[PDB]
Amino acid sequence: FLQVSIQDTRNAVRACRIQYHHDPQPVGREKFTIRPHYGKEIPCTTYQQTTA
Amino acid sequence: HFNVYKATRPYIAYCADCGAGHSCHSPVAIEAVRSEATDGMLKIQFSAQIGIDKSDNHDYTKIRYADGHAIENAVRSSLKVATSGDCFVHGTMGHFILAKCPPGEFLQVSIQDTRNAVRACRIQYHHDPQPVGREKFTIRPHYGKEIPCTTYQQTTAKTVEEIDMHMPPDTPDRTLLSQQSGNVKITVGGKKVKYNCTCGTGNVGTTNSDMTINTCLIEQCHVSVTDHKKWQFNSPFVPRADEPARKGKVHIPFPLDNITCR
Amino acid sequence: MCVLANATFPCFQPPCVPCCYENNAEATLRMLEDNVDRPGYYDLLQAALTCR
Amino acid sequence: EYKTVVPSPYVKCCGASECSTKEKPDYQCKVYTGVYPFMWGGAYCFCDS
Amino acid sequence: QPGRFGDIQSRTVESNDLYANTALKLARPSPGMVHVPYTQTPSGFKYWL
Ligand SMILES: *[C@@H]1O[C@H](CO)[C@@H](O[C@@H]2O[C@H](CO)[C@@H](O[C@@H]3O[C@H](CO)[C@@H](O)[C@H](O)[C@@H]3O)[C@H](O)[C@H]2NC(C)=O)[C@H](O)[C@H]1NC(C)=O
Ligand SMILES: *[C@@H]1O[C@H](CO)[C@@H](O[C@@H]2O[C@H](CO)[C@@H](O[C@@H]3O[C@H](CO)[C@@H](O)[C@H](O)[C@@H]3O)[C@H](O)[C@H]2NC(C)=O)[C@H](O)[C@H]1NC(C)=O
Repeated sequence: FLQVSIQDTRNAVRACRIQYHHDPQPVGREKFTIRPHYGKEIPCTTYQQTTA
Repeated sequence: HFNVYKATRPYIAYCADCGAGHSCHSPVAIEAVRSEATDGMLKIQFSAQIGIDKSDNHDYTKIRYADGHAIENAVRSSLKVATSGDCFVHGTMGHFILAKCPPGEFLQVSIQDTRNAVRACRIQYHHDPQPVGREKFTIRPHYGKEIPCTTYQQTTAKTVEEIDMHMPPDTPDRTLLSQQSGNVKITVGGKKVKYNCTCGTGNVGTTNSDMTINTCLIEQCHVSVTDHKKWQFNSPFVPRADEPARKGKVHIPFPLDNITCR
Repeated sequence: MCVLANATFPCFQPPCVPCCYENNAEATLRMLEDNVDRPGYYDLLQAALTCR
Repeated sequence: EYKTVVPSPYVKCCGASECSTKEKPDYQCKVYTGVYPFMWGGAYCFCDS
Repeated sequence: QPGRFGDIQSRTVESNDLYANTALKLARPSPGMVHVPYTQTPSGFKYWL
């Protein structure tokens, strides 16, 4: 699942919780967790911060 | 007393990802993690030694951490070590930490900067402790047996252990070159810098004062701080200065010793 | 049983007593680095960085 | 259980170094060419290649 | 043999001589980096456990 919340004007929490099955798998042939300091450079895709 | 940590400094190493998936040189880089204790207590190793303030005095509140060839200090609070869950810090001295963590597939260590900015570093580590005995219980009961085990102790007496320290290399820095008009200035402040500018005749050597070359731009001049007054560490992420090495020794805290479990 | 160039003094009583580090940090460090292989290194370390 | 020891690298600026053999268990040593390392403040070894 | 029981052997607990065969192999560092890459077959004792 996941939930989003932030304090109100009265400093009260306002949250909404939605069911969502999240299970990412990195690009390649290995199911690693954290990028190493020695490896290859396999192309991927991601969202960018630009607002153009 | 003895205070071995007055000849040792924190250093800036390379961290694979700094908590956001990006890589940058952080002062809290994680070196090897030791987990040869039966009860399941880890021994992480910082690159910023904690428990000694900037002025080389013992302190339970300040921690020394390097920041651009200049040492600052940060409050011992906000030192959070975590995994898939959240860990409990047991001991602390110098570079080393003691912790007991829930099972997970990584761990990060992080503590606030001077400007209250988090500095983090996470390493991939498959943690899955198993209690001694024939039952995979989670927490100790109020009635059971007494089975011997081993754990890390809090004492920092003689331990018969080694860490190799070596003299830090010359750190390159380009923020000291000030090109005004056909001339350069080299900043000072206690750092005796080395330079090598191939503009005309010989312009190599060290200095302790501002200089001008007056000949060429900064595209050839270089600065390398040659701080040579304290051992740092023998780490694979930091280069070496002499071909046959120099090396040194300093004991590690928290030796392994026998206790009993329930 | 430590050695300093041509000194050959006992490690328990270094010739820099007292405050070997404060008087000269670099000299103390280079003296210590030359006795890593000696069995009496730790006594020299205990004596070099101890002064009140 | 064993414990691998990795001493700090010796990056030689504007020159070259030769491999030296030693009597250590499972010792390994090699020399690479064309390195241009980087540090936080900048990149040393003024020579490019 | 590497990776199995007895990859490293010592004649006695205090004996100085050591025999190690764990397929330690060095690799070329990535451009613009200082890390000394290496690869090594995991411990045979921890596997035998
Ligand atoms: C300061 O920086 C300059 C930048 O050039 C360094 O000059 C370089 O010095 C090396 C070593 O003497 C030269 O390598 C030599 O190359 C010749 C081939 O020309 C070769 O036959 C020699 O055996 C040697 O390998 C290098 O060429 C030279 N750079 C240039 C552009 O010629 C200088 O060494 C630096 N000084 C200090 C104190 O760091
Ligand atoms: C937890 O306790 C066990 C048992 O007391 C420790 O194992 C024992 O450790 C001692 C260390 O003095 C060993 O003694 C040695 O014996 C050899 C035999 O020749 C002698 O030459 C040495 O000088 C030394 O005295 C002993 O063999 C060993 N095993 C036993 C008693 O079965 C263990 O070390 C303890 N865990 C720690 C301290 O972390």
